[PDB]
Amino acid sequence: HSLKPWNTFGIDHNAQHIVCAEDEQQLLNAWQYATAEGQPVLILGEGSNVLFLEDYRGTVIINRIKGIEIHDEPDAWYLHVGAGENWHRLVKYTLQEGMPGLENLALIPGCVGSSPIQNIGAYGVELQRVCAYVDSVELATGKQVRLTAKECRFGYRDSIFKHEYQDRFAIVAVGLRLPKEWQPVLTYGDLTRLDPTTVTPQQVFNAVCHMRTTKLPDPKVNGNAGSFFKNPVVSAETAKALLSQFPTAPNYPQADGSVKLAAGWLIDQCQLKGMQIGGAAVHRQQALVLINEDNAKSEDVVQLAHHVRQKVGEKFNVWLEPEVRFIGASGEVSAVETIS
Ligand SMILES: Cc1cc2nc3c(=O)[nH]c(=O)nc-3n(C[C@H](O)[C@H](O)[C@H](O)COP(=O)(O)OP(=O)(O)OC[C@H]3O[C@@H](n4cnc5c(N)ncnc54)[C@H](O)[C@@H]3O)c2cc1C
Ligand SMILES: CCC(O[C@H]1[C@H](O)[C@@H](CO)O[C@H](OP(=O)(O)OP(=O)(O)OC[C@H]2O[C@@H](n3ccc(=O)[nH]c3=O)[C@H](O)[C@@H]2O)[C@@H]1NC(C)=O)C(=O)O
Repeated sequence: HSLKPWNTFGIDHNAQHIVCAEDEQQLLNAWQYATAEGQPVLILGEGSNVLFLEDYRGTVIINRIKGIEIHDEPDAWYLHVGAGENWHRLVKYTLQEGMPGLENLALIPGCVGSSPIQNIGAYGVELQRVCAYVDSVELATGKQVRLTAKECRFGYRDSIFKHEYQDRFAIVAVGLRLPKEWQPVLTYGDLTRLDPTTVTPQQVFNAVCHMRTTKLPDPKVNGNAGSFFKNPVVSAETAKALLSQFPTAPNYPQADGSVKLAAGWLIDQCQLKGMQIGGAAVHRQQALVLINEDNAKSEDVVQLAHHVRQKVGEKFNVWLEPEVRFIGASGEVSAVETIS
């Protein structure tokens, strides 16, 4: 069975079984069944962060556990959201319902269960800010677990679910804490033009969606998995050196002296916008996004990434690391290794 509907990149590879789990017991059943048949199991929300490299030897579970629960506290609305829930429709609903605090993370694809995994962030906010806890099933034992946001170990596009807990657990629900006292995050890009007291949550939603819509490709049109590489963090010295010859480089300094750079700027600086390898290209309005321009095979996407990464590594000696998850036949492989 074909994985192509199940991943936003539009990559056509195959799995032994693909299965929609619409409740927790169901998911657990499908996992127990495939691992009892010696098969690997892959859980997916919408497949918007995965690149299939090969045909997959096991079972792919599509997490579709839905439902929202809202618990009132004097300080905050607490939401208990099913993993199979679509994140942008949750952002829309929460705002429609008078519970703001998710608008900066508007239009990010995927399911709510997947949002802790890579600490979803855009426009000044990461999921860690409104995340209370995450609920999982210990797939290997049925044991139901709850982690606090602290125990989640949130990082820039990181969490415990990319390490200790990865294939051991399946997320079934995420707990969100939205403060009743709304507080607008207007620190990023065109949001700094909005005033903190006149602005409604819906104008931030619109302001964010407009920046997104102007630069980012629709997977409906051309398949992609968003920002293919992470923004590089370099040493204080190396950032100063690159910024000596390249003064206008977007850079985001840390307290601890090190500097984050813009990976999309560095790719752009190598004149790779519009560059193609087979059906895969570097998107012209945002060079950090690789796309499925025409019936792209997974090897084309891997080669374009190897090409873009070598070019930036030769020009800037900054070596780019992918944010997309590389899935090979028996489970996830190392993406940098595959594009080296
Ligand atoms: C157009 C576009 C724009 C994007 N914009 C952003 C952005 O602004 N900011 C940002 O941070 N990201 C962004 N992304 C990346 C993407 O939306 C995130 O990585 C998102 O969290 C993935 O959601 P998903 O449900 O599609 O995960 P999937 O791709 O289905 O899975 C992701 C990984 O997590 C695992 N996982 C998925 N569901 C579960 C579960 N229930 N239990 C255990 N593991 C699970 C999978 O096995 C896999 O390793 C964008 C992507 C696209 C296509
Ligand atoms: C699809 C988006 C996405 O996540 C993205 C998020 O929405 C966005 C806003 O907060 O910031 C990241 O992109 P990015 O850092 O490129 O955001 P941008 O504001 O577009 O640009 C940063 C700097 O790069 C420059 N830039 C970017 C692309 C380009 O082709 N040319 C260029 O000059 C910009 O002008 C800017 O000064 C996210 N990425 C990471 C890896 O941290 C994802 O993870 O999938």
